[PDB]
Amino acid sequence: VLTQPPSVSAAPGQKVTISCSGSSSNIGNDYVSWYQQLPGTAPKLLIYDNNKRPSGIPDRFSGSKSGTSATLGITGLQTGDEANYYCATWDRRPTAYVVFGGGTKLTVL
Amino acid sequence: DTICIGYHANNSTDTVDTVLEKNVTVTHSVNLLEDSHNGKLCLLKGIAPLQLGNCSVAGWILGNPECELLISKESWSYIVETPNPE
Amino acid sequence: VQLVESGAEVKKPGSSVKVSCKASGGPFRSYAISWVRQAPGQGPEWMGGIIPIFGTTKYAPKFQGRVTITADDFAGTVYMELSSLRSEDTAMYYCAKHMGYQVRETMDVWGKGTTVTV
Amino acid sequence: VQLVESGAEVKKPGSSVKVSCKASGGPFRSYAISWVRQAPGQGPEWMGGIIPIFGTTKYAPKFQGRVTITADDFAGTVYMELSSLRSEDTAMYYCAKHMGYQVRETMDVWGKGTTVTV
Amino acid sequence: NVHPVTIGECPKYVRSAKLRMVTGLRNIPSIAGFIEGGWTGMVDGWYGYHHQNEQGSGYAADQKSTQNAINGITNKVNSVIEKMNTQFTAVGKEFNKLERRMENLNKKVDDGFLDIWTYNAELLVLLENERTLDFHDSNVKNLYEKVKSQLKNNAKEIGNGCFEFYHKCNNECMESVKNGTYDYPKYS
Amino acid sequence: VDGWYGYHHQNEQGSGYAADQKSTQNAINGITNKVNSVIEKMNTQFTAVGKEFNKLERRMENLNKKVDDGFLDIWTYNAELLVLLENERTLDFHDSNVKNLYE
Ligand SMILES: *[C@@H]1O[C@H](CO)[C@@H](O)[C@H](O)[C@H]1NC(C)=O
Ligand SMILES: *[C@@H]1O[C@H](CO)[C@@H](O)[C@H](O)[C@H]1NC(C)=O
Ligand SMILES: *[C@@H]1O[C@H](CO)[C@@H](O)[C@H](O)[C@H]1NC(C)=O
Repeated sequence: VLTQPPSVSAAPGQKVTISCSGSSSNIGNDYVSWYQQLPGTAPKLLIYDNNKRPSGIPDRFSGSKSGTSATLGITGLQTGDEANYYCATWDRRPTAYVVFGGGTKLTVL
Repeated sequence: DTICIGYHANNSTDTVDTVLEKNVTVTHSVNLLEDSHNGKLCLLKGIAPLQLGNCSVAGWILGNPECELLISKESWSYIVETPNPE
Repeated sequence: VQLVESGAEVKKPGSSVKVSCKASGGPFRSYAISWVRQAPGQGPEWMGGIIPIFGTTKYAPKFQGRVTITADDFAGTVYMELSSLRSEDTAMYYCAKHMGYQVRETMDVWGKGTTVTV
Repeated sequence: VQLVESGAEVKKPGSSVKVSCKASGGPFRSYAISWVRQAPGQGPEWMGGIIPIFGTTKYAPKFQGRVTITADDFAGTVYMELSSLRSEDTAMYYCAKHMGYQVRETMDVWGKGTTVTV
Repeated sequence: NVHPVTIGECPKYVRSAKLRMVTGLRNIPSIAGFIEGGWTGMVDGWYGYHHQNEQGSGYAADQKSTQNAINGITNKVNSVIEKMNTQFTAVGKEFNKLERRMENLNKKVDDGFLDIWTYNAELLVLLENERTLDFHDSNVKNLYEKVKSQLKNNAKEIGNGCFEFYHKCNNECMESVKNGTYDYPKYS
Repeated sequence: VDGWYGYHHQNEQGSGYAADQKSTQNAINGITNKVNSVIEKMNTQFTAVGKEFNKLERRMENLNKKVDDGFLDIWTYNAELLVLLENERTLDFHDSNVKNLYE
């Protein structure tokens, strides 16, 4: 499984980094993707290929991965950037499957 | 120290036809023709048809004494007739 | 591309439920399709997916044995059947699409979702 | 592949006789066709053959000059004409097929045969 | 090919008994390359590699070319489906004894249209089946040439679709040759 | 003269022509299959004669003429297009066969 901090909070206009520490089987040998989920809506893809952004995603979202741990960074926080964030990867050893992270609540002040 | 280039194979037994060749086994294919039915008259989007039975169109529309049961039906999706009505 | 699920269902424990997802465009797709679920107050869980042309189906060890995924290509529909329902199966289900023909961790298009209550 | 000959003939010395062979399948063949004959109490004798597409015809030195082999492709028929009949021409005739487009010593399919009496 | 008379949303009626469209490759179950035959050990794609080095050997699939092949085949099948429209309600008529010419004309029209559509369907399927196989062969050849145009003199071509390296290279070299980014000067 | 593709050899004992029996056989097989398929896709015509109409039946006569003309146009187009399209593929096939033998 992928472990993330349960909750991180910061003031508007600041910079927030959300982590996630798996193992050598899930993150250490595969890519990581980052999804955002607003209340009442389906999850929305934010980052894929560990640094790439889909069309329509603002530049203030970024991602990286060092060794076993991946990080998602958000700058220029607004009131509308408060939602759930999930890290997902493609675990593959006994029987491969998609594994999502525990989730992290981003609260703004 | 060695590397080779190749393609896929399985144990499929489907065959296709070509202008230059016949009866060629392939790995994947699709069928574009349907040749099966259920053998019954069935509803058409929830509306039942009108069945005449012994009667023909003339007997149904004229009021043949043997076609009384058809009087009460006033809506249908299609009309079914018997090959040799009496 | 738009994915539309079926309606909501109310089932009894021990029964089975089948749901369908319809995708806009041509009947034949060049991308894989996966099923995800989420219980209230919890996170998403991946159930299984299906691959075009080849027709291979993959499932999760938690859901292996009870779930079955099929596809009908000339109508562009994907069906998922779940059996031996319990009280913990109450959740909202989504059908999601991948960019390629392989089942991976990146899904770019999701459906509205449908609720299954037991 | 089935080869069918024509009926039996009764001819007079000095006359000529034409026989036909019909082959089952598509009208156009990818194999050569040969004519063989056998007298009662004797062995087979090769007369001549014809080649597809190219249309080349080959004959035997004994029969060269008196025999003519032709083909009609859109009906799938092969004709053989023999002239200057004698008493020794009384024999049974077969049309045989080869595996390839060339006339060789190996024939794998034979016909029933037809008798020519003088 | 069930019945000419239909009511509702129905497929088009033809006189054919077989209409099958190929989407995959020729099935030739034959370690050597593509010149001998196909690999039953490669299951996740249509084209790929088999590598053998000091740390072991194994099969892998080229995810890049398979995607374009699938895109093209899916487009072709969708176009074929789209070019043919669905049949609507079409039932017969009735005539009395003094109306034989009209009946004969009706029958002639029906028979002619049926003949034309049967011919069209059969010809289309027959003609597309060959182009699909040519497409697959061209894809395999292009992959082989792309790999050959990356090793130059550092490898020997043994003529069966395989390359033997003059130098020794570990799994990283294999993963770089199957990547498109191979350092020729490094191993010169 | 005995084939479609072949070799010419020259060595100390002499020179001469020869034909490759192997590739010619596949070429002949393919061409024969193509011609047979073309023949089979077209069916034979059966009895078809005209009709007669009186002076107060001009619309039926015009409809009959329209049907006949339309079917004739469609079949002429089909035949000509089929022949034109197959003629190019045959020549490409022969060129590919020669190139494959050389390689
Ligand atoms: C053969 O095909 C069947 C499916 O029809 C299945 O047993 C398997 O995919 C294949 N098995 C072998 C041994 O090739
Ligand atoms: C129709 O005719 C048959 C005569 O065999 C009769 O038995 C039947 O009762 C009639 N009515 C229906 C509704 O079939
Ligand atoms: C393979 O290619 C990717 C991107 O093209 C690159 O990030 C990776 O380092 C390459 N691997 C090797 C072993 O060169």
